[PDB]
Amino acid sequence: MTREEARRRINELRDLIRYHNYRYYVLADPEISDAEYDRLLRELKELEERFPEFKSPDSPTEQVGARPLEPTFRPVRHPTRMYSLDNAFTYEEVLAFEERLERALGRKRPFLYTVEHKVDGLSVNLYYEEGVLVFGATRGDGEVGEEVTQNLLTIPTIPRRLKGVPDRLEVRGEVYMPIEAFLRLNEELEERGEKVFKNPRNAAAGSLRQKDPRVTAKRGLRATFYALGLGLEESGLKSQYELLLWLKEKGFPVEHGYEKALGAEGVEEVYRRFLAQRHALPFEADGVVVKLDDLALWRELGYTARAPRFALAYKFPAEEKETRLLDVVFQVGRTGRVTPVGVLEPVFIEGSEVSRVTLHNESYIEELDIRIGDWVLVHKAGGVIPEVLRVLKERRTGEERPIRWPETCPECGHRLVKEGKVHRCPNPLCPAKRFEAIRHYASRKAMDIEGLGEKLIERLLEKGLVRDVADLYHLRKEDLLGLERMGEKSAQNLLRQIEESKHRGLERLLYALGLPGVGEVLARNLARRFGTMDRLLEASLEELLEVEEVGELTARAILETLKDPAFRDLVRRLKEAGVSMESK
Ligand SMILES: [Zn+2]
Repeated sequence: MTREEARRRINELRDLIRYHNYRYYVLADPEISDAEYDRLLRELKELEERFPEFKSPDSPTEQVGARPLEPTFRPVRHPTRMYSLDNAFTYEEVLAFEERLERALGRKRPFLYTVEHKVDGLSVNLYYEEGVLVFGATRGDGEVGEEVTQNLLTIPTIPRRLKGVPDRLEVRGEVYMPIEAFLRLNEELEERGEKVFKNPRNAAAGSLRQKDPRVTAKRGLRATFYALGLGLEESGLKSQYELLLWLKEKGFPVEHGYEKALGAEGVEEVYRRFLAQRHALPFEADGVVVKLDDLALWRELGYTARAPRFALAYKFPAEEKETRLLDVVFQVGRTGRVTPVGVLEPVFIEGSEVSRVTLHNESYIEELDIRIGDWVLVHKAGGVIPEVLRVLKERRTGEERPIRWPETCPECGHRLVKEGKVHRCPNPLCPAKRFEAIRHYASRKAMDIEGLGEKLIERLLEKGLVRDVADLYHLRKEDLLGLERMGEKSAQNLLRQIEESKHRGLERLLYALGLPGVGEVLARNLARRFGTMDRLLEASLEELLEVEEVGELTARAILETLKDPAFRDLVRRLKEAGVSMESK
């Protein structure tokens, strides 16, 4: 086969193989065979050896198997260089800018531009040959970036096969995480006790820089594209505006908004119409980008040491302000995690007066070394949630006090317990955990109670009919369930579930009362070994370790809950209502 051809199949093979390793270990909806699949992974290795030149530590081969095809974070120089824009913060600049362009002119100044939102994300490069996606790397330093093609496949919008494009195409855009996701990812991290991201750029970086591409897919990652590299001239594009439309038609996703505008003045118009939607977008945007619209006049205009001249970045005012951290108070979540809250000196960020800010968890406070008396620079993560961006250390009077959790839980009085990287309340009955408790217990994985809708649980909790798990069985009085959208067509029905659930066995019962670590499997492995709550309640450290997957750390934990009077109490009241305490 002609050296040229070999390249193509090599380009294609590696793709189909990345696509299907994805279509498999990721999506779980493979099309081809798990065997006919290796019938390609082999041929890839056949051409790679009879044309050694094409070997690339990117190829599926370099690390094959029946494992998730990972992305080699190997450094890669991009076909063309990727630049950064210069920053303007006032209309004077951007006037001056368009003025700088006047150096040439042609009976004007009002210059047609294309203005678009500034996607707070990470620049990515996507090289394509004959249309096929060869690789996709991060911006890195503008010249060499990390290879991360696999992860770029977890984003369904990034196209793999173009059509009618230049033999060599280098399309550039960005990959980002929407505030909802950003915020979601940040919530799951606080609970685990990890340090949370301070913004959508970083949070997008990591979510893409994961060995296991299966992870990048659960993160929200979205990508948009706005520029070409090797290919401008090839494409026949003339206007920036057309570019974005061309880019769209080809299968590339272009989601950040854009529009035309004439002369600084006009640009300055879109700017504000934008600055007003600065928090109305499904993603954080810290400014906009003024791009001269005539691509033809891009060449004459050059790039400085590290920036273009035909384009510019007009950024929104930076919302950052210094203030002091005065006191810090604690709260307890629905899971038990005792959260930290910093009470700052009343300050201002966009008119909204900030006075109470989340610490996060103990990690954040530790990482940023956030003491008390400390002066802190507070910002808005994602431009939506204020948080101490960093402490102004040098200004430390040296008399600041270190943040320490309290001995007890402020919402029930029970002594606290450090279950991992975050402090929490072991109390089985702490009022702060009722809703979560009642629900977990009601899940099909638990004592399966389909009637208890998330709304009824908080309705039964607010109206005082319930307080904990046992109370469910004393709701017998349907007279009780007949005042919250239920009649007796609806009552009697649920009433029998709170009954039938009495019969789920000790296994499922142990899982319902959420013990420290006792997972669905750790629970069953617990019921089998004790037959009854009574027995278990008399379990010993040793007896507990001896169990499959019960480690010393969790053993000594379960051991303390079990002895807790509250737990005892809750259990008794459940037995005394007919809930079976034996293995089913
Ligand atoms: Zn508590």
